[PDB]
Amino acid sequence: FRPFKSPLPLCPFRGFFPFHKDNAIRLGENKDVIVTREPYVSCDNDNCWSFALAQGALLGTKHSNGTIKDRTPYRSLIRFPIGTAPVLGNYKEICIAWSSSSCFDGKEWMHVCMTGNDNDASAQIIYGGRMTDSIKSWRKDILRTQESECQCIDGTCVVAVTDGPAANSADYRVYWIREGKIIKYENVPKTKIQHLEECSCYVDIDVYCICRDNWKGSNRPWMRINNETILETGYVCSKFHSDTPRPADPSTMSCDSPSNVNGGPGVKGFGFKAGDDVWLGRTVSTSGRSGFEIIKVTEGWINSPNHVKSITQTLVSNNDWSGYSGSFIVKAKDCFQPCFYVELIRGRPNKNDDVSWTSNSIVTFCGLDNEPGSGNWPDGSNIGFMPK
Amino acid sequence: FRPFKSPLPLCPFRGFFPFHKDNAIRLGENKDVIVTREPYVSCDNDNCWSFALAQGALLGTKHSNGTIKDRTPYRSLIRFPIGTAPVLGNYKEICIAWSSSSCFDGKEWMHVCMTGNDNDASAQIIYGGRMTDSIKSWRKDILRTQESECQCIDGTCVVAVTDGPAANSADYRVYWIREGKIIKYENVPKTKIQHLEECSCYVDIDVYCICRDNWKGSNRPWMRINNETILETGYVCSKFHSDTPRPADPSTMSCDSPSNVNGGPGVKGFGFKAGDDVWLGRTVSTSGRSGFEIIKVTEGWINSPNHVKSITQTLVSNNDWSGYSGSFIVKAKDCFQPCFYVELIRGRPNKNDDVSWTSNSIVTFCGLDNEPGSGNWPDGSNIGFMPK
Amino acid sequence: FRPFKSPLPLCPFRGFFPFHKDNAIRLGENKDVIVTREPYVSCDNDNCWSFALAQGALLGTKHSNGTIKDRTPYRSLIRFPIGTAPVLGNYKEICIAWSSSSCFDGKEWMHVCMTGNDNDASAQIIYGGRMTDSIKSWRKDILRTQESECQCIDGTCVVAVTDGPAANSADYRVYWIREGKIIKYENVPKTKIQHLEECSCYVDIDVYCICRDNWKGSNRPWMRINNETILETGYVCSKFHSDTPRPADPSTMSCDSPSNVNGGPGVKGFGFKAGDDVWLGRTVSTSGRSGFEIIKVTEGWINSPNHVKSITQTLVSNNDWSGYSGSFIVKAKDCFQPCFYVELIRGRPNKNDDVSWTSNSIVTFCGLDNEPGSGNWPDGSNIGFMPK
Amino acid sequence: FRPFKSPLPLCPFRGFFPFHKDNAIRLGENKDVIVTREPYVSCDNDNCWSFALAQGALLGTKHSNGTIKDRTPYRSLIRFPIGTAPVLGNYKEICIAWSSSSCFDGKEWMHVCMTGNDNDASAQIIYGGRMTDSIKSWRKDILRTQESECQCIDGTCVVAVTDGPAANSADYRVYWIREGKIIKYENVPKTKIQHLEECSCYVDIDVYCICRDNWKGSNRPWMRINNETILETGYVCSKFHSDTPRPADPSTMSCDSPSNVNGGPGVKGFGFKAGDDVWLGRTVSTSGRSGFEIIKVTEGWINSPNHVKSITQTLVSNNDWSGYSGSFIVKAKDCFQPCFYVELIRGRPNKNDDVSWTSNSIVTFCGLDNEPGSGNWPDGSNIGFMPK
Ligand SMILES: *[C@@H]1O[C@H](CO[C@@H]2O[C@@H](C)[C@@H](O)[C@@H](O)[C@@H]2O)[C@@H](O[C@@H]2O[C@H](CO)[C@@H](O)[C@H](O)[C@H]2NC(C)=O)[C@H](O)[C@H]1NC(C)=O
Ligand SMILES: *[C@@H]1O[C@H](CO[C@@H]2O[C@@H](C)[C@@H](O)[C@@H](O)[C@@H]2O)[C@@H](O[C@@H]2O[C@H](CO)[C@@H](O)[C@H](O)[C@H]2NC(C)=O)[C@H](O)[C@H]1NC(C)=O
Ligand SMILES: *[C@@H]1O[C@H](CO[C@@H]2O[C@@H](C)[C@@H](O)[C@@H](O)[C@@H]2O)[C@@H](O[C@@H]2O[C@H](CO)[C@@H](O)[C@H](O)[C@H]2NC(C)=O)[C@H](O)[C@H]1NC(C)=O
Ligand SMILES: *[C@@H]1O[C@H](CO[C@@H]2O[C@@H](C)[C@@H](O)[C@@H](O)[C@@H]2O)[C@@H](O[C@@H]2O[C@H](CO)[C@@H](O)[C@H](O)[C@H]2NC(C)=O)[C@H](O)[C@H]1NC(C)=O
Ligand SMILES: *[C@@H]1O[C@H](CO[C@@H]2O[C@@H](C)[C@@H](O)[C@@H](O)[C@@H]2O)[C@@H](O)[C@H](O)[C@H]1NC(C)=O
Ligand SMILES: *[C@@H]1O[C@H](CO[C@@H]2O[C@@H](C)[C@@H](O)[C@@H](O)[C@@H]2O)[C@@H](O)[C@H](O)[C@H]1NC(C)=O
Ligand SMILES: *[C@@H]1O[C@H](CO[C@@H]2O[C@@H](C)[C@@H](O)[C@@H](O)[C@@H]2O)[C@@H](O)[C@H](O)[C@H]1NC(C)=O
Ligand SMILES: *[C@@H]1O[C@H](CO[C@@H]2O[C@@H](C)[C@@H](O)[C@@H](O)[C@@H]2O)[C@@H](O)[C@H](O)[C@H]1NC(C)=O
Ligand SMILES: CCC(CC)O[C@@H]1C=C(C(=O)O)C[C@H](N)[C@H]1NC(C)=O
Ligand SMILES: CCC(CC)O[C@@H]1C=C(C(=O)O)C[C@H](N)[C@H]1NC(C)=O
Ligand SMILES: CCC(CC)O[C@@H]1C=C(C(=O)O)C[C@H](N)[C@H]1NC(C)=O
Ligand SMILES: CCC(CC)O[C@@H]1C=C(C(=O)O)C[C@H](N)[C@H]1NC(C)=O
Ligand SMILES: [Ca+2]
Ligand SMILES: [Ca+2]
Ligand SMILES: [Ca+2]
Ligand SMILES: [Ca+2]
Ligand SMILES: [Ca+2]
Repeated sequence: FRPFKSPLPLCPFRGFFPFHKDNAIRLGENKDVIVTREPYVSCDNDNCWSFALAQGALLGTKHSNGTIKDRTPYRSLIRFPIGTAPVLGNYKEICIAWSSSSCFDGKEWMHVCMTGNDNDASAQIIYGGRMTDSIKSWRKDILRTQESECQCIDGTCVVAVTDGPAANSADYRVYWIREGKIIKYENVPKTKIQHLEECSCYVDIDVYCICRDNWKGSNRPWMRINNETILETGYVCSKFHSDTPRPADPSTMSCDSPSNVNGGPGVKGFGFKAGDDVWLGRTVSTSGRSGFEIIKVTEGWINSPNHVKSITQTLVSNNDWSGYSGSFIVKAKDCFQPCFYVELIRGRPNKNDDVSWTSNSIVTFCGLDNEPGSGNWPDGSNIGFMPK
Repeated sequence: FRPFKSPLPLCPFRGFFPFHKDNAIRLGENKDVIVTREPYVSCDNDNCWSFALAQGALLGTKHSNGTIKDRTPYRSLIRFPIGTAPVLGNYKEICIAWSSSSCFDGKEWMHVCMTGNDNDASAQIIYGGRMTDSIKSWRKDILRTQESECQCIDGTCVVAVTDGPAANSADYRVYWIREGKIIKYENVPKTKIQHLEECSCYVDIDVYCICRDNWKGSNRPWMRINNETILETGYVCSKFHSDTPRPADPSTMSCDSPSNVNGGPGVKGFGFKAGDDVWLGRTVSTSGRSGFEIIKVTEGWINSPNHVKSITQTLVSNNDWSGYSGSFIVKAKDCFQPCFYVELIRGRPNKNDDVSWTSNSIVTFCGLDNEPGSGNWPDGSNIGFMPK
Repeated sequence: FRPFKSPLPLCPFRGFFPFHKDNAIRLGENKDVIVTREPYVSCDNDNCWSFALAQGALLGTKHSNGTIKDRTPYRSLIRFPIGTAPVLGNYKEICIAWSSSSCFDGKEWMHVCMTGNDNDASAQIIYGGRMTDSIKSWRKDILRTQESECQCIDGTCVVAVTDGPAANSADYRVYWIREGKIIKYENVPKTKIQHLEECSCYVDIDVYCICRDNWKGSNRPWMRINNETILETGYVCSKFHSDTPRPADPSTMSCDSPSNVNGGPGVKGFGFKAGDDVWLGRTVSTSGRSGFEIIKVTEGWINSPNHVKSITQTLVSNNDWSGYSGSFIVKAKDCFQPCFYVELIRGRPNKNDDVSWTSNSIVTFCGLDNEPGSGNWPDGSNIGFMPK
Repeated sequence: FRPFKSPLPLCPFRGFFPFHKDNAIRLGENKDVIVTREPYVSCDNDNCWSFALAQGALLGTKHSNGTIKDRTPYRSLIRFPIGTAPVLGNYKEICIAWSSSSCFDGKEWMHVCMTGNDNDASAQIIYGGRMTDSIKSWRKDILRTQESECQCIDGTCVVAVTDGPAANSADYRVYWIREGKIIKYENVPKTKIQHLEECSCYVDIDVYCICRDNWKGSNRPWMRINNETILETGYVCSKFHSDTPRPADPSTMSCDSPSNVNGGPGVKGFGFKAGDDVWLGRTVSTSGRSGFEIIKVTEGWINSPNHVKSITQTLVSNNDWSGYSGSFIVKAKDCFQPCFYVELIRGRPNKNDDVSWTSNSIVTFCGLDNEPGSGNWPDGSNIGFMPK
């Protein structure tokens, strides 16, 4: 017997430390590794797992040619041991999906899997291995979701979903699901948030989601949610923005609306509120998906004239390719430990990655209340060594 | 401790949704995947599994040349994680078999495995990993069985078996087996059914089997069975037939006998009775094994002048190869959820599939009481990319 | 909690039926499969397992060249799912060994593993994964053991061991081991048995071992053992001999001594006493390791003028290569089901197998109290297809 | 429920016997095996596991070229079934690390993982899969640890750590960690020990560590530790030294300080105190990492004029490459069984190993209170067969 996960506070922390790293591309040189993208991490009571959207092809084979394409019927949400490369011998196929979210509620796994035509997609709700519910596209425009772990409190899981234009006004909803059955949804208030994609969420008593505005905001939109309703929304106040592309530091302090500067497109990212402060992951480049750093902004969560980057951890050099990133939590007695993964994208359309495929490796970090050292943990592949 | 599966009613549903998909051929381009055919799905308390008849060779190797052949000593019923490709690293060999059925009774797995000479085959009964009984060919003419999951109620499993000509009058029996020991069998009444092959079965209080008449019927023969006897038989009334080959819609309403039109040969298929209505899977083509759709026929289960195709879900385009299909169930609290798999056959004898081997990938769908969207989930392989 | 296996009687049976088959050579065409020989089967409470002596090389690689050699430091007893091919992704290395025996006592696995110099080998006793005892070579001449499963009764396991010349008078012992600790041994009485190798054992109240006389006997030596001592010995009375090489049927009825005809060398084989009758496995050829059949000899266990082959099941054609064979049991409520495996040797020194390596596949059969059909289940490899 | 491991005495023993052997290089000829080094073994309640520092590349691929390099971001502590080769299908990635230690405390696994820049590395403490603590480099000079299993008593684990010059005075600490949280550390007294690296530890009531002095000592430094403090230190008295390089036998009896002869560099090794005697592993060569033997020195643990090598077991010939070695224990009722692994290094910089990569296979031995035989268990690879 296992109780449902509880609304625990976020553990104290002051730095992030290297956790698991898969070196999936390096290890895929001999065509053993499954082509993937949009990876993430989520944990149950016994293990943390790597998840990702597979492309139904092995890296370096002819079927991997052209996998830059986002949505096909041959993509499945797959799961593999955290820090290992995904191979036919160790993976599990979760569901058919070109967009997904996963979260464990203390007892069973829930998955949200979008697939089908762009104008008529549906989301399948999987609970304990069984398809228990669905969501039918209501704007008929690429129904899609987080690409990282959802969150569950006292048996009720919460997940953010979008249907509509990627570079214009769209529809954003939160769904509450309990044991695989949709209980309700809410349209996200547009009083502050103007665009919302690929939410990275975690628990700190309530569920906090820090997302991607793909339209007008170089700052990141955010939500605070409990097991019943949306409690609060806004954009991260930090005048040091964390989307890509974005303005140079310092930019505008925009707590209540998109910045309206370098607004589109964007990249999936994450953050952690810490008191009135905020930690923000981001690419080192302001324009491209290269490098990765995480900054702590003093008073960056609130409307203040005192914003300052008190810390900057450089985890992937700007000489190396990054990509998506997202939050996940690990239970730690009476608090949740904040962690994150970084997607290291190799292949198209990256400059000088002369291969026909598109894939990624994974690197992860966790927060501790200790002082960290420093280093660099990039993909590490010599693309010249790879089957094209 | 686990109780035996109960005679639960079929859950309500109004559409079918994409579940698991393995992309096994695409993934087999580098010779990692086991050659298979006659795949299916069956679930225990913890997982759903893919099953299939392997050919004792890896796809794309010289030993895969000529695997169009149906029965050899080198075929085994194998089991692999649902939605993954079958590789040496993840498969389990269940038994030697060129024809099989599998079903979980709540406590243990049962398997029925036919192998040996065509004129002197035997069926091995496996229960909890142990060979517990057997059936000796009594017509000495390719003793064979469902090629999809059997059903068990209150500890007694039911399975349909055929011995005799494939295109003429044969013998059809149902066997009741409890904990691996044959309790009894019955010869299927020929008052209505004239030919019976490859039954696709499920539970809706009683066991319903919808099968393949390979002789005179373009309509599908059916049985209703409990844990003791055959209760009812007939052919699906629907004037919209569901075998391949078959007449164009609409055809004859034949509740009580084979249609006698486009009667031979046929393809393994399935259906679900829903009140007086019936859902029927079928290839899109009336002549070939291409495409896949499932139709709901209003009042299609009964003798009525009101038959109408109220729904048509097109799940595989007619531009893509299909193959066998079959039912399986997943327990859902106090009802059984109806699902199905579709075999996507690639290689010989398919036109323009220029390879020497014969194999398949798998795609699955489950029923929900929600409105579905639409899409297309074919095999997806560029046969030109494959080792021949 | 699990009780120790009990001294159950052998189940009734009247024929043998196809069980698991791995097709390991066929499946090894692309160099995925581990080179092996001396395979066998043994079962615990949850699964039956394939065991074998690996050669520390993959089939078809340069390191597989010359694996005809019997004893090297690079051989390990490995274990893999029954009926699957042994690959790096699914095998477990049990111990370093060029000779082995394995048996489950109801609670834990025991293994006996011989390795080291021919003139100073030692046997390691493994119990529950821990090395718990050892046997030091006392004749300093290739200390060796069964190459098939041992047997355990009420917590005490029994295993036959040989140290000495392979074609002359040697030393033969039985060791009793309880929870991995050697309790005692006995020198096998030479009042009847003159040479003993590679015992195939099973339980029928007491432990019965039917072995290989590599010196003067074309008939097979046998022992009957309980958890304390050797109770009885002799040679199988059947005037229809079951070693290879051997005389044509019928030969001498030699219950009490080796036949002294076609006495050397020999092959590992098995048998099952059934009342006063005996079932005997053997190659179809009287001279070579080709084909495989099992015969039932009426009154073949006793001194009688009425010996007759009442049954002959031909399971591998004489056109196909066989090899070793051995008994194993599967618990069946209140009796033990008799089963056996057959080693299908491919490569050197087999005539027309033009490869540099030596390996094998596996096929198995179990006994039931039903009438069997017929068929042929050989290795199935086209050696011309294989990497040399 | 499982209690924490207890402070059990070391079991009696008088020899060492072949246990598991992986033949990883031989088996890696077809590019399936992960490049590794610094391997070791550690056991939980159910299994013994192989651990190693992977290089994030497959053996024989272009990414394996130049893996002689000690520290990169692409190295992870990985775990695989004991005696199997590490492949993508069977490995688990434990943590990012170019230096590590692992030990099971009776309930959960603990890992210590060093990674990052040489001048700013950190050690991550993993407990039950969760990162629970860290150590920040305090000398900023390659923070590093044992490369073999740590030890845990009554819930408190002990691990030796070094930060500083490799060939000069450095800092050496022991950390006590309970359930993943650092309780305390102590600076190792330099009253006797002058240099300490790569400690090989085991339990004999208290924790004994026998280590590597890389500076002035051809004799090995040692510590005795309980769950609270360092109790004792020194160098192994044995005038028969056990580091590499070292003087010819006999050398100086140096119980209290480094020998000051052939002092640098060194190799990771191990030993077992047995009463006043000591068993010592070592390479057969006094200068190179070739061959492996273990000697028992009478009164070699104490200050005595009676030192004599009473036993010498030659386990790897001097014609074969060895490498690191280390102790591990296996619980045996009411005592701990002493065992050890030997790293068999192949590739650079070994003379005549003409490949660009650097990797290793593994062989292991355990102690029993019986007389052993003899043999030779080297890597066994023909380097000429390998992909370069
Ligand atoms: C990756 O694929 C492209 C495109 O492949 C072509 O179209 C595909 C859909 C498929 O049908 C293939 O068979 C086709 O070749 C390759 O680009 C082609 O390369 C050929 C040969 O050099 C050239 O003649 C064509 O003009 C190219 N076609 C296009 C549309 O650009 C490319 O070579 C592949 N890359 C790798 C590394 O294999
Ligand atoms: C698939 O196999 C066929 C047939 O293989 C032949 O017969 C088999 C039983 C086996 O013994 C093989 O060694 C034989 O080659 C192949 O067709 C043959 O191809 C050869 C060479 O082109 C030709 O000379 C023969 O006439 C063909 N034989 C027949 C009976 O058609 C075919 O090439 C194989 N396909 C692939 C993709 O390898
Ligand atoms: C299988 O191996 C034999 C022998 O290999 C030789 O000796 C081995 C120990 C090893 O050191 C190899 O490098 C040696 O080649 C091979 O037989 C040799 O073949 C070569 C080349 O044709 C020939 O010149 C030698 O005379 C042969 N040596 C002997 C002793 O017969 C054989 O080719 C290998 N078989 C395969 C399929 O690779
Ligand atoms: C192992 O690698 C070396 C070095 O590789 C070179 O530098 C690497 C960092 C990488 O960038 C490679 O692309 C480079 O080739 C190889 O040595 C080189 O070999 C080439 C071709 O013979 C020669 O022209 C260069 O001078 C060499 N470079 C150096 C620095 O020595 C070597 O061939 C590789 N070994 C194997 C077995 O592949
Ligand atoms: C929602 O969860 C509640 C949990 O208890 C408390 O109330 C909620 C609103 C949060 O503030 C949480 O942190 C508190 O601990 C339950 O009381 C309530 O029954 C749940 N409601 C539903 C719809 O399940
Ligand atoms: C068969 O199973 C019965 C189950 O109970 C009920 O009766 C059967 C005939 C069905 O109608 C089922 O739906 C009902 O729930 C048992 O009563 C009976 O003992 C069983 N008989 C055998 C041969 O096992
Ligand atoms: C040996 O096992 C005995 C088992 O009980 C019976 O006696 C033996 C000799 C056999 O005939 C068996 O079939 C019987 O069931 C135990 O009585 C005895 O204690 C055991 N002795 C040892 C040495 O463990
Ligand atoms: C340390 O462990 C102790 C174990 O009991 C005994 O005392 C120690 C010092 C050793 O001598 C051991 O062999 C003995 O069995 C506990 O008493 C003590 O509470 C523990 N202290 C800490 C810090 O956990
Ligand atoms: C369609 C909108 C959406 C969010 C901006 O596009 C995405 C951005 C992507 C990106 O910027 O890398 C790739 C994604 N896999 C994707 N999601 C889907 C379903 O295609
Ligand atoms: C022998 C009759 C039988 C049913 C019509 O033939 C089948 C039809 C087949 C088909 O139409 O694809 C292939 C099958 N694997 C098969 N079953 C066996 C045992 O060979
Ligand atoms: C050394 C005597 C022994 C029994 C006759 O030889 C064997 C017969 C063999 C055989 O006839 O195939 C091969 C064996 N693997 C073997 N056992 C060992 C340890 O080498
Ligand atoms: C930096 C000091 C240290 C101990 C002498 O060097 C080592 C010796 C090595 C050796 O002699 O083989 C290789 C090691 N993997 C290593 N440890 C690290 C972290 O690089
Ligand atoms: Ca943006
Ligand atoms: Ca038909
Ligand atoms: Ca003989
Ligand atoms: Ca491969
Ligand atoms: Ca030294």
